[PDB]
Order: sequence, then C-alpha cells, then structure tokens
Amino acid sequence: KSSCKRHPLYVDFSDVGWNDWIVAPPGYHAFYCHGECPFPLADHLNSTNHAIVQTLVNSVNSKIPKACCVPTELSAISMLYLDENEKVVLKNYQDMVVEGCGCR
Amino acid sequence: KSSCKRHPLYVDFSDVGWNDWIVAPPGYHAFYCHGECPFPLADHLNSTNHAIVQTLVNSVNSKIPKACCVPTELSAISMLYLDENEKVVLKNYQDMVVEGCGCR
Amino acid sequence: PHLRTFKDNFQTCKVEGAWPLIDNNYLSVQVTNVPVVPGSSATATNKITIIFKAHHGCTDQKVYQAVTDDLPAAFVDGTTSGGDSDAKSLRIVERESGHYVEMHARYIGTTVFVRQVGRYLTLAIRMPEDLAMSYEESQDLQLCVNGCPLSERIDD
Amino acid sequence: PHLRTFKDNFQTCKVEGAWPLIDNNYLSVQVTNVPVVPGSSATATNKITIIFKAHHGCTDQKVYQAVTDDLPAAFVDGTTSGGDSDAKSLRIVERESGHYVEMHARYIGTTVFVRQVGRYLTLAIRMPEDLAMSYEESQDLQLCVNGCPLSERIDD
Amino acid sequence: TPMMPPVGVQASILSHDTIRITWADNSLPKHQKITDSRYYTVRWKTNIPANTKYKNANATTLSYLVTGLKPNTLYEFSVMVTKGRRSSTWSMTAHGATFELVPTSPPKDVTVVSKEGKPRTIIVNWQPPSEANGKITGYIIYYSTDVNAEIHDWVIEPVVGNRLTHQIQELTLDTPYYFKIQARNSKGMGPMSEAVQFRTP
Amino acid sequence: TPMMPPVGVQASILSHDTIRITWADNSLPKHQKITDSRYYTVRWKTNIPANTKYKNANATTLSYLVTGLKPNTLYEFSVMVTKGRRSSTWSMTAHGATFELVPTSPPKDVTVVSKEGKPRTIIVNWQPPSEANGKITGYIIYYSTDVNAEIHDWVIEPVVGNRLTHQIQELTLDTPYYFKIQARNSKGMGPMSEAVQFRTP
Amino acid sequence: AQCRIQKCTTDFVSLTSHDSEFCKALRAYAGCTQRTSKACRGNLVYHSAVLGISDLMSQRNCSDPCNYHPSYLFCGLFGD
Amino acid sequence: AQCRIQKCTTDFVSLTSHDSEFCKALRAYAGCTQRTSKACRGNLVYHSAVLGISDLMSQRNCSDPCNYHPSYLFCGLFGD
Ligand SMILES: *[C@@H]1O[C@H](CO)[C@@H](O[C@@H]2O[C@H](CO)[C@@H](O[C@@H]3O[C@H](CO)[C@@H](O)[C@H](O)[C@@H]3O)[C@H](O)[C@H]2NC(C)=O)[C@H](O)[C@H]1NC(C)=O
Ligand SMILES: *[C@@H]1O[C@H](CO)[C@@H](O[C@@H]2O[C@H](CO)[C@@H](O[C@@H]3O[C@H](CO)[C@@H](O)[C@H](O)[C@@H]3O)[C@H](O)[C@H]2NC(C)=O)[C@H](O)[C@H]1NC(C)=O
Repeated sequence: KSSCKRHPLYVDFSDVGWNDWIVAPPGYHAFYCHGECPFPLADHLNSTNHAIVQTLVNSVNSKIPKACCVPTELSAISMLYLDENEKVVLKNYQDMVVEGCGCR
Repeated sequence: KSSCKRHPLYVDFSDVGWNDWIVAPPGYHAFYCHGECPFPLADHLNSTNHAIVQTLVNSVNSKIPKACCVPTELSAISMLYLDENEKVVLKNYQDMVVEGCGCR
Repeated sequence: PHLRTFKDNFQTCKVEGAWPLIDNNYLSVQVTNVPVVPGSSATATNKITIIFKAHHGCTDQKVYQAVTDDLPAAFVDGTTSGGDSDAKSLRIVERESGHYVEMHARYIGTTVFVRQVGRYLTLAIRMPEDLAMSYEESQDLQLCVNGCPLSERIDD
Repeated sequence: PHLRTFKDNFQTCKVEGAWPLIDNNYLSVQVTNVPVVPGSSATATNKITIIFKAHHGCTDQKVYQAVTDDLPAAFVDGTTSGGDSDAKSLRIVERESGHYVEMHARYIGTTVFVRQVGRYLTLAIRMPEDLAMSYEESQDLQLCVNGCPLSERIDD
Repeated sequence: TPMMPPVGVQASILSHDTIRITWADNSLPKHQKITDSRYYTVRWKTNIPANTKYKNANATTLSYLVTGLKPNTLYEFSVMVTKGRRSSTWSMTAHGATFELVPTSPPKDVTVVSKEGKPRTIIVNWQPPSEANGKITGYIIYYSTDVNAEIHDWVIEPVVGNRLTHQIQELTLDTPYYFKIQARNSKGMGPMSEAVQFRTP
Repeated sequence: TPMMPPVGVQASILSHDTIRITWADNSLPKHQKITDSRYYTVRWKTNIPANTKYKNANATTLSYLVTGLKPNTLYEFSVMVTKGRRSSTWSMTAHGATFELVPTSPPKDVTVVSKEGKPRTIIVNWQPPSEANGKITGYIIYYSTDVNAEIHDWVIEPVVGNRLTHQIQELTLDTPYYFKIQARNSKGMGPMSEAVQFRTP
Repeated sequence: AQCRIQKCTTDFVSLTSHDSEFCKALRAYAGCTQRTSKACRGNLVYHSAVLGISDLMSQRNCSDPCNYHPSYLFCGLFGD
Repeated sequence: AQCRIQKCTTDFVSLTSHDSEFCKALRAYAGCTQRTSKACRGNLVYHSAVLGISDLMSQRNCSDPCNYHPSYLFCGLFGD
C-alpha cells in the first residue's frame, strides 16, 4: 500500500568506501525506486506488456508474484579520480541517477 | 538464496479470462524473473551502474533494499482476434516473452 | 379454414396464402393457408407467425413461428420468454406433451395458443377488448376484427 | 674531528666535506665535517647519514640523517622502525630527552648513536666483527676500518 | 464413489456461428494441470427447431470451440467428465447466444390481392424469412408493371419490421403488377423474394 | 558529561602531497546525518624534521582533505569534536604515508679527493639530496675536463642507491676534472649537483 | 484516432489519489473503458483493465409493473 | 586493452556454482581483480567488486628469525 514511486537516496562515498578513489564529488543523489505494482498502476506505464500479463496472473494465482518497482529511466553524472600519474580524470558514468520508476 | 534467474510461466488464457477475445493461441509461455541480487551478481550484468551502487548501499545500510530481479530482455509474439466484422486480425505484441533476467 | 372473429361470429374462408388475423400496435398474427385437397376451395393452416411487438421496459420484440410438424416451445431466437429475468411479462409453454403450445403475454393480457392437428395448425387468441381495437386505420385488414373479405368466403 | 677506529686507535683528522666512516654490504655511514673556526684544520661534524641496507625478509632499506639542530627520532621517511610489525629488527629511539638518539639493528647486531653537542654531532657505532669486515675490496675507503688517509691527518 | 461434475461453465460468444465453452474441474490440482487419461464430453443444443437432439464433442482440454451454430440463436451447454470407467453427470448448464447475421433467405409466402371496395388499392401479405438470422428491422417492397425492368427502376416501398401486410394505393386497373419483397436486419439486407404476378380488376 | 571522541579514523592516500581523512561519530544518528552546530577539529604531523608541531583544521563534515604534505613521508592523524562548550579528547590516531615523488634537490656535499697511494684514481663522496622524495635507487656521476662541454658529452657513471662514496680509476695526472652528481628514485631522476672542480696531482 | 484507455486510467488514478470511496471512481473508470470499447479491440492494456476493474468491483462490493390493468375478446382459426 | 574485471566475476561465479568452500574462490577472485587493478582505475564495477569481495571475506572469515647469531668492534667520531 505504498505504490511504485521514486524515493531519495544520497550516497555518501565516505559512508560507502569510495572516498579513497573519488576525488569529487563527496557523494551523489542516486535515488531509488520502491513500492507495490497493483491493478491500475502496472497498467499505467511505463510498463511492459509482460508486466501487465504478470500482474494479471498474480491476480488469479498469487503464487506468481506481482511486477517489480524499478528504475525505468536513468541519467549520467560526471565524477573525478586520479590516473597513474596523480593527474585528474573526469569521467561520465551512465545510469547513475534515477529519473523515473516503473513496473517490470 | 535462489539468485536472479528466469522461471517458466505458461499463461492459459482460459485461466486468465482472455479466451473470450483471443482466438489463438490458447495461451503462451511468458516466463518470469525471480531471485535475489547479491554482491557478485548485481555486478555480473546485465545491470545498471545504479543497481551496483544500490546493492553496495544495501551492503552498508540494509534499510535501503537490494536491486530487483526483472526482465531485461523480452520478445514479441503474434496473437489472433476478431474485428468488428468477425474477421481475423493477426497482431504482434511486443515485450510478451522473457528472454533474459537481470538486476535493476 | 374456419374463422371465429372477435365479434363472435363464424366464417369459413379460403384465404389461401398469407393472411393477417391481427396487425395492431401490440401484436401481429399471420397465417399461411393452403387447400386441404388440390383444386379445392376449403383450406387449412400450415404456418402461424406471431410478433409480440416491443413494449418499452417490459419485453423487447419476440417472434413465434410454427409450421406443420415443427411446433417449438420457443421463439425463433431460441428463447422462451421476453425481457426481464424476474418478470415473466411474456413467456411460452409447451402443453399436452408438446401437441400444443401457449403464450402468456401478461403485459397485454393476451393469451395465444398454437396446436398441431394432423398435418396443419389451429390457432386461438384471447385478448383485451381495447388493446384488440388499438389498430390504426387503413391497417383495417385483420381477419379477427373484420372477418374475411366477402370474395374470400365459401358460403354465398 | 677525533676518530676512533674499529682497531682501537685514535686519530685526529681534517676530513673536511663528505666522508665515509662505513661503506659495506650491510651499512653505510657518511659524515660531512667542517672547520671548527674558519681557516682552521681542526674540524667537527654537522651531518650524519646512515643507510641500513635492505636485508631480505627483515627490513627494507631505511635512512637516518641528522644535522646541526635537527636531530630527529625517525628515519627520513618519517618511520621509527624497519619492516615487520611484530619484529623490531630495526628501530630508533630518542634518549636523554632528545639530546641523542640510538638505533638498534638487531638483525646485524649493530647499535648506532647520534648526539648533538653544541653546534655539531658526535657518532658512535658498535658492530659485530665479521659483519664490519664484510665490505668488498676497492670499497676500501672506510674511516672506521682503515683510518684517515695520512694526508688528512693533523699529527705529522 | 461417483465423480464430481465439472463446474463454472461459461460461454463466450465469438461470432454468429461460434461460441467457446470453458469449465473447471475441482477434481484437478488448482491453477492448473491435466495429468491423466481422463476426458471431457461437451454437449449443446437449442430449442429451434422443435425437438433438436444434442450435439457432442470429446475434449482433453478445459475449453471447447463450438462451431456451425445458427445465428441469433440461444444455445445451452453442459459438460461431463469421464476417467476410464467412472463418468460424472452433467454440469450446471450455461447458456450463450450467437450474434446476428444479415438475412440469407427471402421473405416467404408472398400473397397479393386487391382490397375489398377499393380496386385501385392492392394488399401485400407475406411471411418472414426462414433464415432471418436476426431481429427483422424492416422490409422493402418492389413493384413494376414490366417484370423485366432493371431492379433499381422498380418502385421501392420501405416498410417496418413488425408488419406482415401492407397497402399500396393509387394503381391502374386491368393491369398486371409484379412484386418482390426483401428483409433487413441490424446487419443488412437479405435476398429478394421471387416476383409474384398480380392483375388488378 | 564528557563527550565521546570520534572513532574509525582512516587515511586514504591520494597523492604524494595529499591524504583524505575520514572518521565516525557514534554520537550521531547512524547511516547518517549531521544536524547541529558542532564541529570537528583535525590535526596532523610527522616526525621529520625534529620537533614539528601539529597542523589544524576545523570541519563540519566527517571527512577532511589534508594537502601540502612532504612526499614519501609517514603522517599521523587524529580528530576531536566540539559542540558549543563541550569538546572531546582526540581520537585513536591513525597513520598514512604519502606516495613518492621524483627527487627535487641535487645531492649535497659533493667532496672530491685523490686516493692514497694511487693518484690516477680519485674518490667522490657526497650526501643524499635533502629533497630525495622517495627511496633513492641510484645516483649518476658526471665528469669532464672541459667544464663547459654539453652535459650529454660528459662521462656518465651509474652508481647504486646505497653508497655515498665511489671510485673512478685511470685518469690523467696534473689535470683539472669537474664533477656533477644526480639522484634517482622509483619516479625518476632529480636535478644535477653543482659542478665541483678537482685537480689531479 | 484509436484506443483511449490511457486516459481512463490516468483519470481514475488522479481521482483515487484525491465506504463507496473507490466505488464512485471504479464505476466511472468502468464506464470510460466501455466507451473506448470498440477502438480497443486488440488492445492488451484494455483487456487487462477490464478484468482489473471488475477485480476491484468485488472488493469492496460495488455496483403490477407490466401486468395489464375489464373484459376480453376471442379470435380463432380452426381446422375441423 | 582495458579493465578485465568482467572475467574475474564470471570465473568466480562458475566456481561457486560448481567450510573454506567460498574462501578458495574468494581469494582467487580477489587476486584476479588486483591483477587487472591498474586498468580498472576509474571503473565502477571494479571498485564495487573490491569491496564486494572483502564483504564476503568477513563471512566466513577467510585469509631468532632476524636477531644476529661472538665479539664486537667499535668506531666513533667525536667533537671534544
Ligand atoms: C466420445 O467418447 C466416448 C467415451 O470414450 C466414446 O464412446 C465409445 O465409442 C465407441 C464407438 O461408438 C464404442 O465402441 C463400442 O464398440 C463395440 C464393438 O467393439 C460395440 O458393441 C458398441 O456398442 C460400441 O460401439 C465404445 O464402447 C464407447 N465407449 C464408451 C465409454 O462410451 C464416443 O464414441 C466418443 N464419441 C464422440 C462422438 O465424441
Ligand atoms: C578552530 O575552531 C576553534 C573552535 O571554534 C577556534 O577557536 C576560537 O578561535 C578564536 C580566534 O583565536 C578565539 O578568539 C578569542 O578571542 C578573544 C578576544 O575576543 C581572545 O582573548 C582570545 O584569546 C581568543 O583569541 C576563540 O575564543 C576560540 N574559541 C575556542 C573555543 O577555542 C579556532 O580559532 C579555529 N582555528 C583553526 C586554525 O582552525
């Protein structure tokens, strides 16, 4: 009884043990998806036909589980680290931040 | 302690209540994904950087949940139904069958 | 065949072919008759059709038809009753283990019977006075109301 | 300055500039000396360097250096000991609340002392006989072994 | 001792000639499986015409496709199971009724006469088509003095669906007229009846 | 009554001049938050040279970047918290040691003399560079009779890292020679020493 | 120009976000779908939605007159 | 030509699929990663893997000699 949404999540690289390699940033806002995928929502989209068929199957036979709340759209962010020579590298990491959730 | 895999699932359209509209087939093999996404697997791919960052966060703070086992590759199938005039329509439905699972 | 009109008088008529006994705002009854022996003037009835016309909210249209050797206890559409599930405003029943059937149109206080006698059909109708007379004019040709046209009568 | 050799004899030498007291397979000791008054032949020591050469599995290389008014209780790299955590095969200690430091190289039974006296440094070494003599030849110039070259001596 | 009958029997109408029947067997492990050499027998009938006897089908699936039905007709359906020697009685009977089809026979028994007292007026009586295939929403009367005139050049007279007699006024005396009628329903117009010849007095 | 000190203090070496310190405060709600006007004070020092005094930094984050450190040098690190009036004592001290850098000063105290008994042989003594910046893996001795000769035309003599004296044999008598030395470590070659002039007998 | 089930769903969702609380909006959604009915003939989202609504229709459970009113006449046609 | 962490993971996975059961293969995986170490300098999968292995390294927990051997000499250099 939450329903599939995006929730915030700031990853502190000290807290996670990446601060030995990432010069910057100190951490980033990754977010995460969480919540249930019921009879209208998994319909609602973004959802795959499969997700629809699955949630419908769940509705008949609850041994088969409902679809899952996951990131359906993500963005990239840039980060900094050092090369062999202690010189900076700026590198763009795909699929880091959740821009949208959905059922799959 | 299962780990994210594909499991079989045949959707019987009588059993689901689509047999009033789908002339053929009687049902289809949709499959579904299920299983956990631990420290090597969510690494293993197909997985999004985010999924990796999330499972790593889970490992520090289990209040944030692990990534989710979902279909990462799907196929289409054709189905038959009748038009206004009781004439057949063959229609190709995208994302019906799970061809692969992964963590997201 | 032998006709008894609403007005309580008998007539024997040829009326070979298709003929309306009733044709009013509520009901139509149509008979096909045919010579009892070839080249004869005396006739009998081999087809009987009834149309219970739609009465808003009570029954949709239903149609009984029977012919020599096919005397069903249902309307053409396979049903045995009209409209509402709870209301039997119109229903049809088999009687005398199949040898005749009767239709109760409660909504128009009308009762209709159809029977097979040997190779032909008899028909009987009981109907409220006013509703019988409801027919619009120039819709005048109804045998039950006016009788046979004189030309179609055996007794000169 | 005043030199006491391994062989137990004294000498007073000029040896101005950079000079090796020891230079063998285990240890190097290097001093920079300078005239005690300008234009004088009599000298004193203002820099002392020691290199504890790497002994496979016991310590990696370490280096002590001290100079007038900078007499640390650590090696150049900031550490206070060599290699193994559990083994103090080589360690350095402050003594006389800082006025001299001593180095215990257990691995080569060698003890070295460095002290500040006014504006200069004294040095003392105690070393096993065999290991002292381990130096390869044409590596002959070690003051502790052979003494000063005659030309570098104050007492003709 | 006696095997339960199948339950939850449903018809899903698919076309004017075709309905799918489905049913459940509580006998079997749920959601769902068939694992043994049992079979289902499906039966179906209507009331028209009088005294139809049942039709049968054997099936190893919990669904059967009933084809070749009359249009606009209500059918009833029931199922029994058999497993080797043991059979069940029949299920709860479930009903389902086929969609309409355009009519496919002409109106029957076209009968024409002159009106009593007025000879310039004639009366057409007829009977509905035996293959009406749906609720008759009207008829169309065609007439001509030239029986061979192209059909679109005949006089066309629309007529309501619930009347089997109709009056046409204002004709010529001592004249052969010819008549055809046709039926219509929600799905279109049926075939034309044979021309019937009548001569005014 | 007395505030706990921060714990779990770690150094992560990032470069020859730079280490990041991180620490934990059990005082705070876990995994994680900072919510009040408290602050952390970070201190750091080495042993070289003799009697360095500590360096300080105030920080409102559980991480601090310590810059401008000497290469190849071990540093120690500790943290205390303060909240208005109350402060804590210092944390468990944690150590971390900067990476190497190519040397940046020349060798010092280059001293040249002729060998006793053999005048065609000379002896070079020196002292390591004060900015060695890493374990010295060797030196290189340069010499020429022409002090102005281009550096690549001088005689080049490689030498091991752990010897501060070396012999060069087979020279000409009554001859001015000039000498430069340079240091090398795992990261490369340092600058050349000033030329020192010496004349054979 | 085609199946507008997407609109029915969104509208329903908004109303639900805000006893027979749901049931007002369920019956509305159900009407909506039936109105885009024939456009959605082969549409997977529609056919699921349909069963989806009626699933929720179960939880909570949502969603003299003809007899003639005094004498009669009789007509008949008989064989002998 | 670049970070081969993908191989370390797959190899590890196969071995695990098949007390110090894991720990044989964990220590192997850990070696593997350290060997592709410098190629994976900015690689997200590598840096997670590293912590990932050492996470599992905790559960189950996996993974006279120098003193001189008899007389001495002395040398010194003194100021006065
Ligand atoms: C539907 O399935 C039933 C049940 O399996 C079928 O019934 C079986 O039909 C055959 C052929 O009529 C019967 O054969 C018998 O053969 C002997 C001679 O060998 C003869 O004496 C018989 O009177 C009979 O014809 C068989 O016994 C019978 N079995 C049962 C249990 O009824 C049925 O044929 C199937 N039919 C349809 C139309 O779906
Ligand atoms: C790091 O943070 C500490 C704690 O906040 C700072 O200590 C504060 O520093 C100021 C400046 O030294 C002190 O000011 C005082 O001013 C009066 C005159 O108004 C004078 O009599 C003093 O002796 C003193 O200078 C302030 O009292 C002091 N507070 C505390 C609690 O120590 C410190 O300055 C920061 N420094 C660095 C280098 O990070």
